[PDB]
Amino acid sequence: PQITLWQRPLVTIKIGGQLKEALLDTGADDTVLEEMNLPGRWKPKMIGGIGGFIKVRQYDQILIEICGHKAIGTVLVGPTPVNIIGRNLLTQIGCTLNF
Amino acid sequence: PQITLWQRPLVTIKIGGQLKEALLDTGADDTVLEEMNLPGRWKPKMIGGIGGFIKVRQYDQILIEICGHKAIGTVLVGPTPVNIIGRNLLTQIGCTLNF
Ligand SMILES: CC(C)CN(C[C@@H](O)[C@H](Cc1cccc(F)c1)NC(=O)O[C@H]1[C@H]2CO[C@H]3OC[C@@H]1[C@H]3C2)S(=O)(=O)c1ccc2nc(NC(C)C)oc2c1
Repeated sequence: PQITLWQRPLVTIKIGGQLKEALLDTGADDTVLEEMNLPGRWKPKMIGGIGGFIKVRQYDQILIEICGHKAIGTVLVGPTPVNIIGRNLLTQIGCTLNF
Repeated sequence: PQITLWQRPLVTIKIGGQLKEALLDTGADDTVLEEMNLPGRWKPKMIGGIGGFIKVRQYDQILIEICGHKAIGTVLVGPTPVNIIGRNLLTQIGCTLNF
C-alpha cells in the first residue's frame, strides 16, 4: 500500500503466534515491542530515545508478519510506550518515503 | 524524492535562518528540534518517548524549509537527542510511506 501521514501509520503484525498493532517508524533504527511472551534465548540491551534509556531483551531471527509481508530479524522487547517497526524490518518489506 | 530506509532518512532543513539536519520520522506526531535560538513567544510543554519525558518550548507558526519544501507549523525545542520532523510537517510536504 501507499500510506499518508494524517494519522499514525499503524499496521497489524503477527509475531510469536500473537496479533498486535505497531507503528511504521522511519525514525527507529530497530524494532521495539511492548512486553510480550517470546520463546528462546535473548541478550540484555539498553536503547535510548527522547527521554532517556530503557533495558530491552534482544531476540534474533524472529519471524514477523507486517501488514501481510513476512520478515525475519532482531526484535527488542521492553518498556517502550508503543510497538515500533524500525528500519531493520521496514527495508525487508520494501518500505520507502516519497514526497 | 523517493527515500529507501537502508540508512536513516536525514534531510537538510532551514529554520530561523539556520541550516540543520533532521530525521524524517513517521513515528513522531510532532516536530522536535535540539536546543536552538528561535525568536518570539513560546509555551512550556512536556512530551514523552521511549525512556520517559522531556520539557520542550512550543513555537507555533514557525517556517521550516525541509529538503527544499516550505511548511509552517508547530516546532518543539528541547533536549531531544536528534532533530525529528514529525507528521505535523510531513503531511505538509506530501510525504507518504509505500510498500
Ligand atoms: C527519537 C527517535 C530518534 C527514535 N525514536 C523513534 C521515534 O519514532 C519515536 C517513536 C515513539 C513513538 C511513540 C512513543 C515512543 F515512546 C516512541 N517517537 C517519539 O519519540 O515521539 C514522541 C515525540 C514526538 O511527538 C509525539 O509523537 C510521539 C511522541 C510525542 C513526542 S525511539 O526512541 O522510539 C527509538 C526507536 C527505535 C530505536 N532503535 C534504536 N536503536 C539504537 C540502538 C540505534 O534506537 C531507537 C530509538
